[PDB]
Amino acid sequence: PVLRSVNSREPSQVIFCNRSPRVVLPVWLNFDGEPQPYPTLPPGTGRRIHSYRGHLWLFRDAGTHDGLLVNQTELFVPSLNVDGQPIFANITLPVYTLKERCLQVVRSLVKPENYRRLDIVRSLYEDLEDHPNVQKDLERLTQERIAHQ
Amino acid sequence: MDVFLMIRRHKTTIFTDAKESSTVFELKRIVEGILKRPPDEQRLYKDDQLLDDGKTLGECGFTSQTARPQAPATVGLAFRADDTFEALCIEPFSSPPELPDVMK
Amino acid sequence: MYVKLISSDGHEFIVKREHALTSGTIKAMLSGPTNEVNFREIPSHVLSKVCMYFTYKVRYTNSSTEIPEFPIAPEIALELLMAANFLDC
Amino acid sequence: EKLSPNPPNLTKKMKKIVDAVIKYKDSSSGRQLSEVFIQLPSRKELPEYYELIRKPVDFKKIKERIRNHKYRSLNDLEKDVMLLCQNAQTFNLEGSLIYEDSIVLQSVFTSVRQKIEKED
Ligand SMILES: Cc1ncsc1-c1ccc([C@H](C)NC(=O)[C@@H]2C[C@@H](O)CN2C(=O)[C@@H](c2cc(O[C@@H](C)CN3CC[C@@H](N4CCN5c6cc(-c7ccccc7O)nnc6NC[C@H]5C4)C3)no2)C(C)C)cc1
Ligand SMILES: [Cl-]
Repeated sequence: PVLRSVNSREPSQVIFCNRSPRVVLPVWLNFDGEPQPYPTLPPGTGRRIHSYRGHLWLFRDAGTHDGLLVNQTELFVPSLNVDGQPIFANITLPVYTLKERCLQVVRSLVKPENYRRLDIVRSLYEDLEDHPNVQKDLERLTQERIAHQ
Repeated sequence: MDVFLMIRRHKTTIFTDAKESSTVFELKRIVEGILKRPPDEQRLYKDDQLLDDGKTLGECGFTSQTARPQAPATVGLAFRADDTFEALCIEPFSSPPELPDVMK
Repeated sequence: MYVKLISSDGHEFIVKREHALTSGTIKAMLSGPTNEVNFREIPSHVLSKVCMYFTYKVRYTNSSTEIPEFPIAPEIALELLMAANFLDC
Repeated sequence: EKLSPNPPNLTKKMKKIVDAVIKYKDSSSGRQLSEVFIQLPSRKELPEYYELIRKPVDFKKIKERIRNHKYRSLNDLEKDVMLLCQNAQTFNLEGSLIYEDSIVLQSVFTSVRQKIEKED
């Protein structure tokens, strides 16, 4: 099972608009489903970029690869532009769970080597070491999108 | 324009939102439904300033930008016991421990 | 309708039932083990932040509004994690 | 450019083999596997290809070499076809669609060459 860009050959102009407080990494899923990193967007920035109909994008925190949303969902697929308007890709923070947000902050303050020196239940060591990761999310998203044909 | 508040008396803290258009009196009514003390037995404060019943929260200096869900604005609450109101008292939250070694 | 969450240091936090039911743990504590819950191991500097998280969650879930970062001071981050793990939220 | 003509049956076998290889379709999806290999991308489009692959070749070039009698045997042809597939395998990752297509095309060439040599 593979989530991947379609080689439509049909240009599509997109605005990547960063409406999050994070440095945003655009991630392009190539024709074999392999994630490819694109130049980053500082918070409060947008860029007009050239893509293709049926190409697949996701967006992460450039530093941690924490998940971000695009037009309120995890995946962005440009369609055909109408009347010379680019498609807007609005990149926003999810509402993280409190636990995930706490894991982000602790991960930001503590080296992976030192996770196990923290005074917490063992199951939280495992939660810390389960780092946000694009490949692991693609496996989940691939399963989710079966139903979306 | 919603403002997000903590109404605080002693060791009591109420989390609620109100409209910037809503009044101090309407807030006392919210407090009355929760803590079973009528508005005439309450004083509400923004910092050290006693708030007037007829004032909107907007006019008291609460704004959506300074009263956020993740960072609510504090309203102090003092009750009338018998003849007179207590001195406004808000007990502080506990202190966090020293940053552990691995977090510095 | 409001529920009361009480810290280990005896601070009483009154929040909307709806906000508190953000936690599956609190949902269960309310349905057996009044409209009040004691946390013997969650101090007021942690539980106040949990209540603020409930407010934030309910406000920004399914909202088009730009979502701000939920802020956590380094000094509370370990205890807040332990509370979030227990409360499952 | 154009070398002295091969005997007609040799040329006919070379054309029948490369034709069958080009036409070959995935049995289940019906996708013609050769499509990407017909013409090399531009130096412009894929400059890394030319820095990484010393002797580029595509099916359009292979047909040109049949027509112009650059191959003097099925072995000469086979070497160019295996070089095309080996180049695809050098440039692309094991498990990529183009890598795996090139593996299948090697074994299609071999199978077709055997079927066509047998044919008297
Ligand atoms: C500034 C900024 N800030 C924040 S973000 C950002 C930004 C945003 C965008 C860009 C730039 C301008 N835009 C992009 O990068 C966009 C984005 C996303 O949509 C992908 N994409 C692209 O451009 C890909 C792309 C190109 C393409 O064109 C097809 C019509 C056709 N191509 C498909 C893949 C090729 N294949 C050609 C044979 N090739 C092989 C051939 C052989 C071979 C052949 C014959 C014989 C023997 C052989 O071995 N072998 N191997 C091959 N391997 C690969 C294959 C590739 C043709 N469609 O999408 C680009 C990146 C690929 C910039 C900044
Ligand atoms: Cl990546």
